[PDB]
Amino acid sequence: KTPPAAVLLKKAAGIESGSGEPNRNKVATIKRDKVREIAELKMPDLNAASIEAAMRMIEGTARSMGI
RNA sequence: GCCAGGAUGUAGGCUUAGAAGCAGCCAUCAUUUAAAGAAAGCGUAAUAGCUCACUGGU
Ligand SMILES: [Mg+2]
Ligand SMILES: [Mg+2]
Ligand SMILES: [Os+3]
Ligand SMILES: [Os+3]
Repeated sequence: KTPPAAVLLKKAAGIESGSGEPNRNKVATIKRDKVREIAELKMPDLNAASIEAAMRMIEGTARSMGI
């Protein structure tokens, strides 16, 4: 595996922790720039077809932690 | 009924000595799918294992 979506997103987002997500979003960050990048690096471990799918998943982990 | 799948990010986040689907608090997305819950029970110290939901076959 490579750094989990969580840590990748943490380091990306620029934080050391997650949240209570729906309520207190922990930070914002640029998708088409950043979420895509992570989607790229995480690809060897993603069962995704297109990068666009690879993304949907990453963005999906960002929600669970609120970003 | 019986046979076989029940999966990937991922041990979701947080918290917690541990907290991994299954103490508790937030959520509960998305992927690849014929289908397959951020899991409905049992199980574990935590893991693992087992079932269940859904799908195929007969
Ligand atoms: Mg299981
Ligand atoms: Mg899963
Ligand atoms: Os089995
Ligand atoms: Os689905």
